Amino acid sequence: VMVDKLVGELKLESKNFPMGSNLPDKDPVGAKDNLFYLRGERFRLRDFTEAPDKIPYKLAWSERGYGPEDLQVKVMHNIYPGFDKLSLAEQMQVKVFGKEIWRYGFWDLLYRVLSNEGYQFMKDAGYEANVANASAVTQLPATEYSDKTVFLTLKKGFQALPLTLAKRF
Amino acid sequence: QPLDVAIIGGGVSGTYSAWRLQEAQGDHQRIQLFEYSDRIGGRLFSINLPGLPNVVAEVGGMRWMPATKDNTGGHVMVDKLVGELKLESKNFPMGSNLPDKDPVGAKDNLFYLRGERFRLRDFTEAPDKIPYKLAWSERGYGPEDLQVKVMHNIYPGFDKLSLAEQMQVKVFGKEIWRYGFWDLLYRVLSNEGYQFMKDAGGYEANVANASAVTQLPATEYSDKTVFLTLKKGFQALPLTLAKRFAEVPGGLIAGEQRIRMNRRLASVQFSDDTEYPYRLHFQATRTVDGKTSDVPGAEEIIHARQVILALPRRSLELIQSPLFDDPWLKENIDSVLVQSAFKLFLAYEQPWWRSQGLVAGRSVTDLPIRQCYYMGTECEQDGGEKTLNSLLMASYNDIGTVPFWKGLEDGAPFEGYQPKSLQGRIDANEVVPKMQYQISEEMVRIAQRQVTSLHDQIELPAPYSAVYHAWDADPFGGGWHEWKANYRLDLIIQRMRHPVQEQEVYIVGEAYSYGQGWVEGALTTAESTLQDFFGLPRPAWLPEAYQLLPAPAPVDIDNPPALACTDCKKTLTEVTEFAYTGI
Amino acid sequence: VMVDKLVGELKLESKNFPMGSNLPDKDPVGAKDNLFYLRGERFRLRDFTEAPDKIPYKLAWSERGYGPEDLQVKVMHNIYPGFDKLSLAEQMQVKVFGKEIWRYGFWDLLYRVLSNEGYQFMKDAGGYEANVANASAVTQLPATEYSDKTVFLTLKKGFQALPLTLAKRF
Amino acid sequence: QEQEVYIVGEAYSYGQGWVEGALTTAESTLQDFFGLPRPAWLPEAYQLLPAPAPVDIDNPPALACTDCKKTLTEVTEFAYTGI
Ligand SMILES: Cc1cc2nc3c(=O)[nH]c(=O)nc-3n(C[C@H](O)[C@H](O)[C@H](O)COP(=O)(O)OP(=O)(O)OC[C@H]3O[C@@H](n4cnc5c(N)ncnc54)[C@H](O)[C@@H]3O)c2cc1C
Ligand SMILES: Cc1cc2nc3c(=O)[nH]c(=O)nc-3n(C[C@H](O)[C@H](O)[C@H](O)COP(=O)(O)OP(=O)(O)OC[C@H]3O[C@@H](n4cnc5c(N)ncnc54)[C@H](O)[C@@H]3O)c2cc1C
Repeated sequence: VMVDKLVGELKLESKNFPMGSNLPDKDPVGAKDNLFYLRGERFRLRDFTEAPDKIPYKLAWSERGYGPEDLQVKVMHNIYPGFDKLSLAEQMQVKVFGKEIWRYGFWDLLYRVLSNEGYQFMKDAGYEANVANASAVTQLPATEYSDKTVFLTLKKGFQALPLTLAKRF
Repeated sequence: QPLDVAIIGGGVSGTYSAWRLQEAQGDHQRIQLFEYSDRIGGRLFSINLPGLPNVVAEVGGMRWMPATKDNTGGHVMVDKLVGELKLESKNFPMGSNLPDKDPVGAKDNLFYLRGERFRLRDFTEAPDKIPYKLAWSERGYGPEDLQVKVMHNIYPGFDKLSLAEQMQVKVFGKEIWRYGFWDLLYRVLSNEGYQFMKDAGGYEANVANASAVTQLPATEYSDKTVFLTLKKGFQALPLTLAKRFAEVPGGLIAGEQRIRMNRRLASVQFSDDTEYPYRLHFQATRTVDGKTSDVPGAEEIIHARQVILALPRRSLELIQSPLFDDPWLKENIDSVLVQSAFKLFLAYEQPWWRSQGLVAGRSVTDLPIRQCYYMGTECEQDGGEKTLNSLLMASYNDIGTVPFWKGLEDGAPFEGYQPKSLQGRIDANEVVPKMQYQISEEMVRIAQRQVTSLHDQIELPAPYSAVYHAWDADPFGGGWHEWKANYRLDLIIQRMRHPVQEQEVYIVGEAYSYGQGWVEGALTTAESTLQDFFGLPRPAWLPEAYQLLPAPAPVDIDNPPALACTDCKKTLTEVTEFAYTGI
Repeated sequence: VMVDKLVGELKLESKNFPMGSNLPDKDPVGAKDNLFYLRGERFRLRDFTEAPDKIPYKLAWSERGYGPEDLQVKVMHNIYPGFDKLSLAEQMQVKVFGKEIWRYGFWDLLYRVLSNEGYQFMKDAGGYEANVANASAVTQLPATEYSDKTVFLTLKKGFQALPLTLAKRF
Repeated sequence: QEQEVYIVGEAYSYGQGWVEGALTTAESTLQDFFGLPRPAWLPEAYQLLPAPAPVDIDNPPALACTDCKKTLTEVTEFAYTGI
């Protein structure tokens, strides 16, 4: 809100920072037709669901047939249904296999609820870093990376907000 | 009364330094070694887990390459002082001696990468089972074997060149030492064959991008390579030294004041005493159960003629001194990459691995354990207990930070369980050793969980004892050091013995040796300093044959004369036969 | 012993029990060639080691290449190296997964020391069929009495001969 | 132990499912309670029925791993077969 409305008062211009194809406009293929090149095998984002045989990760039967962004949400609910819709206050009291979830690094969790071939997977296909074991209460509902969510960019470049903040100062 | 020399840091480097000196120039000068902690040996650490009193769990150093008969090759320094100080040495096995007839060695040792299980033999026996898209050319070489194919592919014989000649070898129009290690391999290997070697070979997640001139002839770690660890555990050497130091008859100072422990150097300063331009302001340091913290007390100051710093990179970085301002020493303390080291030991009443035709060596996996080593069974040891108690070593990953071996360091502590073999001999509060780090009820459970999987098992017998340790804490901030790239190790290997000439300060340690991550590296750096800058001679136990340090190439690597090749008629022939192996 | 020595003092006729084949004279198949017909796939005793592909039981990797006996022996050395190289008293004092081995029912141990597929296997391939006993494992585990090299004997006049000869003698 | 009724058979023997069971039970029952000698044909070595463990094994003394140097070799060599 702060960024959308501040750009508001500062009357700086906005563009829709595009994450997918709007072509065709009959049926945009979003990013479905966007590329993936892991374990010396090429496929697409559509292949994850449309042709899970094409994915060269020996993941379990329970994990087969989900894109990685969709698999994060499976893990979350598996852990607890609704985490995303909880308040931080509440999300801190949530516990997994005994410990509160914020006592888990983001991978000291994944390697307990996913297969190692799901663990290695998500990694290769997040920024390898991704979280380098960031608290799991922050890094688990990181399911806004989608092309389904919206994103706006400054036309004059994002650096125009702090510059325009300096000048008006 | 003031000190002529102050060998600061009680590492294998320090302990060797003070010894020879007092031995020779000790009635002639006031020599004193200064230790941070309650323990000599430094990285060399040797605990005996309860129930395994004859299965040393070397947390730090473990083995050493035996000397060759020409004595110019092998960990010559280590392997002659192990005789001189007279210390017991057993073979460090990497393979299985059984079957006596046709010893499989490490061939049968396990691999679990990308959720598929094979063995070292399945490389040269059935590559079909490697679940990596290695290109035709590369398909059929073992991790070790591959590295050598690449090496050769570069400048045939790279392993045969002296450091001097090696440095001058360019590849694709660049000095080999200008490339890192991976940066190189991601131009000679398929991106799978790259990934593949990054998942198996030598250490682990380590093999960090380091000067290719150090890390390309790093194939030594094979199952044909002989190796020995001290019976008493590697810490034995830098203690017999620490003892032997204070045990020299001819001395100005008696043995009781010679080895001053629980003394951490915080400031080296230029005094006014033109004879002791070194005001060392130490601080009191107390060690409770491996965790040494500071006693605010008073910064005790002792006057020194010279201070032989036997410290690795952080250890140094931790002293406040105008000496580190020297522009060279400012930018040549970053010549080496700090890389952390973790390690888990688990004690079992049964070596369940034997039931599965694995004896000694390691097994590799895409699981966080990444590595695992089978050590030995107490009763297999020469005049050991009559127990089937045994030791599995692991957590031998090796990475920057926030990995998965620091992600389970918290919760509740593992107490373990009194084995039948230690009933009324030791208490369940005393089974799991209290170390600097206390392995948790959680880290044990996950480790075991993972170990099970690795070995394709349903459930293994729970361990009774378990210790975790790390070298990611100051005063080390890292296990072993590896030379960075676009650096001239050849020169720095020489000039870190005396960073500043005018000033009589000498830094010794593996941290700036050719033998980085080796005890040889720390002995060599010390010895070649004693000889050049303290005029100590070659002792009787060291051959002259063994060149201590390697030939520094000229500073003029600008367009030097081309290296006149030798027996290509041989070289190229060994290079071609070596490629018939993989076909 | 008692049978081998009683049939001695009773001077009764002994003959070999061939749990296998004697041909060819040079290098006998022993059993090896003997038939199996599990899970609608036919195979032979050899095809366990020679040709594991052919075994229709999806056993784990560590479990492939043994016969049902051989497998049992692995498991037993797993439970405790040289468990068969003990006395009964010593065997009652061996603990696995916290419990004395003799508090486990056979199967109830296998499932925790073997794959289900390996479990089923051994339950679909044993000596006395339907070994089903969940019997004190301390007795039924070291049953390494079933092979093509394990020497067996019978009585020419049949095993009923032993009781009768005693009854006669009596 | 008050009565004079004795039970022999394969059922309550270490030799269950075998004859030897029947023969071993009976003999010891005779050698012990019927005062019979040991047949000159039945060798002293052969222990008929196995000996029991103490009736308290709640905290058993650790078995003396006499020879592992031998045992662990074979256990290993046994594994190398199934590779
Ligand atoms: C995990 C691991 C495995 C290894 N395995 C092997 C192996 O198998 N074979 C082999 O040959 N080598 C091995 N090595 C290498 C071996 O540990 C080194 O050769 C050796 O321990 C380093 O000696 P050093 O003198 O360079 O310093 P260290 O041994 O690190 O000694 C440094 C000393 O400085 C002291 N110190 C720190 N700060 C201060 C201060 N302010 N004042 C005073 N003292 C201070 C410390 O307390 C310590 O005693 C291994 C190393 C690691 C980390
Ligand atoms: C299918 C099968 C295969 C076997 N294979 C082998 C083998 O290969 N090798 C081997 O060594 N052993 C084998 N055995 C076991 C072996 O036959 C027995 O262990 C042996 O017969 C034991 O004799 P016993 O006296 O203990 O009991 P039994 O043979 O049962 O003797 C009991 C006797 O008492 C009689 N009886 C029972 N109740 C009464 C009553 N109320 N009044 C009077 N008489 C009564 C019975 O009719 C019988 O005559 C096998 C058993 C079976 C069933």
